[PDB]
Amino acid sequence: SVFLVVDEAKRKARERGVGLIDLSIGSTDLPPPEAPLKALAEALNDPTTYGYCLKSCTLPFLEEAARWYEGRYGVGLDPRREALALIGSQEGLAHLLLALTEPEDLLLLPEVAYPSYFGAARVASLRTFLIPLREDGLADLKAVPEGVWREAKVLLLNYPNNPTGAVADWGYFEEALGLARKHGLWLIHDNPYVDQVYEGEAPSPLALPGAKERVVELFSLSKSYNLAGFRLGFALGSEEALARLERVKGVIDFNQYAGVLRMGVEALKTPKEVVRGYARVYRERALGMAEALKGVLSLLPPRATMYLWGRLPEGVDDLEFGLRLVERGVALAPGRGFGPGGKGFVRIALVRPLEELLEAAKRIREAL
Amino acid sequence: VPEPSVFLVVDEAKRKARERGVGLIDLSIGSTDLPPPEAPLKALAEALNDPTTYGYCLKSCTLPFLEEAARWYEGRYGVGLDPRREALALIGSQEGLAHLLLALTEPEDLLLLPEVAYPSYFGAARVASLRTFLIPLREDGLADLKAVPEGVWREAKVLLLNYPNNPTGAVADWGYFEEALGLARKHGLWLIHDNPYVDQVYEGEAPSPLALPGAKERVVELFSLSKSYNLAGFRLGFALGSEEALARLERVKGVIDFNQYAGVLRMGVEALKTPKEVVRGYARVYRERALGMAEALKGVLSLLPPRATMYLWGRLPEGVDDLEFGLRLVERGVALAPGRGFGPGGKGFVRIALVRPLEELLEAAKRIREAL
Repeated sequence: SVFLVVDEAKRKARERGVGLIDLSIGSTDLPPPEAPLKALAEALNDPTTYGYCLKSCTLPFLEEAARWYEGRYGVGLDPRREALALIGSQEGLAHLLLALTEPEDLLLLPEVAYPSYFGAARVASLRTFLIPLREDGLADLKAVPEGVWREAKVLLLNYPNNPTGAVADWGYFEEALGLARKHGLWLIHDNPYVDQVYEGEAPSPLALPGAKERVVELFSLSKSYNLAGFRLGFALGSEEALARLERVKGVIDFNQYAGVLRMGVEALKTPKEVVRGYARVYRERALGMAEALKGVLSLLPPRATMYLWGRLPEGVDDLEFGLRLVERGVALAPGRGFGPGGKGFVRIALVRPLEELLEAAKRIREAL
Repeated sequence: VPEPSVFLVVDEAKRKARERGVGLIDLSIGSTDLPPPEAPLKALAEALNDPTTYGYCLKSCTLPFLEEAARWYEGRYGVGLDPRREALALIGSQEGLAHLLLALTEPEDLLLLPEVAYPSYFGAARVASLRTFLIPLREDGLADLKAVPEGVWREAKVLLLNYPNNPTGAVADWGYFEEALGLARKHGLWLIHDNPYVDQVYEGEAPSPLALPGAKERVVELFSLSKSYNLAGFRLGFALGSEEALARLERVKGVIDFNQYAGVLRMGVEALKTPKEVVRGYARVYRERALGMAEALKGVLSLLPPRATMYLWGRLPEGVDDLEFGLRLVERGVALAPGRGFGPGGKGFVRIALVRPLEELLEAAKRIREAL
């Protein structure tokens, strides 16, 4: 890694007593609603939950998930065919890649993406083509040559995005689905930050006409409800794709603890006002700190997620700078670690009170 | 990989007897009827009140558990393991096996495992795009390491074993493992030993190939809290051994998961501290069930002397097919697992899961006798 370094070089600066504001890890400071915790607790009192929670055991959760999805996109899904419980979405992603491919098949993904995407790709022994990004932060789907589309077997995307925090419009997704249909590709959309848009709703490529033919969308309880440690997510979409995922996860796991599935059910019933609150916090943080960084970092307008993506001044190297910045009291994630397209950017995780972020922005300014 | 029809046919049949409301004694699934100790549950419950547990439980967060794990192992085999280098938390062992295979191999590498094994082993091998060589069993139920031809040894990359064994219920001794480790070393292979039923031997203690000289170089052993503590649903286990191997496994799990919930790891630390009297008590229950039912099956099924696990592995009378008998038996009120479901060497065999009280197992034995 590169985060290995910075991680060390931070645990070092800490030892040495340097007061360091850590904004390099997207681990929220916000609490989860209580109801799901109470449900998990009550579950511990029921001994029927001590054995493996098999498929049928996950229905109630998948049913609620189906209702959740339909409740915001108007498209119905059959819980027993187009939904699968995930022990966290990262798990579904990696396993979905194994399920839908064969060694040496070609995968298409952005040149800037969640680090483990490239990893999951190597785990499935897949060749990859990295899609350059548009100036607005989305992968330039038109930058893919005809030959690559013909070779491709899977297209992976994620918006709202990590690390860019970029938002995609329905139009972007229509383009992606269209190309996917046109070239006979599976389209995996990882959507963990669905509930973290600042203004409006997050489009869903699974909500488009005919999506159920090649689209699987990954959702998680981690970001939406701050229950990341409980490891629960859900895959919705193409029954064909899901059946293959289910087969793979079948020889690998037995799902999460029944108690957590029940917590999953309560989680989905969390008042929308609460889920919206979390997003409002990030909106306030993103905007406050962005104004304090103007002239320092070249930031795209903040619209979603816990991340700020900023381009360093000409010349400046993100790894060196990150390190130099650590010694100064602020930990950042070098863009570099999100892919080659990241070289020259830093990612800031708005996981601390506005005050701290304003202070952290003060230092970053000094550091340049 | 076994034909999924084998268990589809049985499930379907059980599904029906249920609807038609028939008295059915289900001994086809190895999930215990025994409760877990209370302490682990309380530990987990208590962690729910701790806000700091709500986030990801990364490597550091798993230390206490691995530390206790290393201690648990040292306390058994008088061999020390560095918790920070030779142990890795697992979200249940199943998960560990599959990902370990991936970490230690490349598509088309050759894997050696018994012609009779836990179904997911073959499946895991497929997920890894691995070729396989199924080792035939000896009369005592252990894989016949002497039947592996030199040429097969030369191209192999991994050897997979499981003792106490599912579905045979066979136990290996130190000699067998010393033999296995020698071959693996001589042919430069990794040696993976899945040991979910370690605490289920009826008399004494189960060996550990990791406990032998030179093991730390090529052995990874997998343990789980599922069978020993009846906590299958909480998904927690641990890998021990080769630092080189585990670093590979750690790298794979790193791009796939974030370990289990911190609260469960604390549940783990507590589970390992369970008085050994309780754990042996569990094995005691299976021993009583295994010997009683086996007495009742004498003449009907030719059983290997029961020595460990919640499993009984009987050979059907010459001429009767296991899947056919299996379906026929469900209609009579007893569900078994057709040997064929565990691989080719399972033809003509049936596995019985001792997961119901002895009186029920006795009734079941009576029906198995009448159906034959």
